[PDB]
Amino acid sequence: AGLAVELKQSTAQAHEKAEHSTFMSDLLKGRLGVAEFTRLQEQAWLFYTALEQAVDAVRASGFAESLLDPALNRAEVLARDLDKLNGSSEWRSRITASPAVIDYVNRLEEIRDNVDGPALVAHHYVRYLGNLSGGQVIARMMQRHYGVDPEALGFYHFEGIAKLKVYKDEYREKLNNLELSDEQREHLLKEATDAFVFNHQVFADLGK
Ligand code: HEM
Repeated sequence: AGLAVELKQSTAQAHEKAEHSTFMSDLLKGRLGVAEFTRLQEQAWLFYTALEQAVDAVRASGFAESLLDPALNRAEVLARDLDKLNGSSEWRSRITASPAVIDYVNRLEEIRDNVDGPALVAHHYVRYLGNLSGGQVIARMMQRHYGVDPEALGFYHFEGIAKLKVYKDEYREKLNNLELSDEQREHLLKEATDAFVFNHQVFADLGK
């Protein structure tokens, strides 16, 4: 039972922990506010920027090309959302990576500079399949609990992909068809675990 399934199984426990961080739990249940959502999206712009440099490098190397669809790119969409949420472009010169984000960005830059395809695919799975798959729930809760304008929720929209359910199915088939060795597969799986570890610390730092 192939890679897509093994990824899901392998990270299922971490995914469930992710739903329950104090920050995310509090956010989704209405206990926070648009300001806290904006702080999250600012950190996310930082790590999606880094992620997408690593994706560009890996795609250019010819690994997992069809998986690494540039239509998934989130950083510029995020910046447009952040221009709406903050009311201006002034965030870019005020924002600072949290310590958790420094660690995560450093890993992403390591993957980039090593052109580590298997490692990159792990982080691509955790970031993009998560959004493609469940981001709509988060966006609905930001609208319903805090009145965020959907124009500021572009991050969750995948402009340019129509049929998201089919896209998800195809994304999994690409994972299943990747040519990996036993060593590349274990590295990818470990990395997907580490990805959830990084995300957990980002949320913890947001919650402080
Ligand atoms: C820590 C931030 C999160 C990350 C990195 C993340 C990651 C992911 C990933 C990788 C998937 C794909 C699982 C798979 O099918 O292989 C996924 C799916 C999903 N996530 Fe999240 N998730 C996060 C938080 C959340 C939250 C807070 C919710 C709200 C309940 C949520 C709801 C869902 C839903 C409904 C799916 C679709 C079913 C699935 O693909 O398994 N996620 N998420």
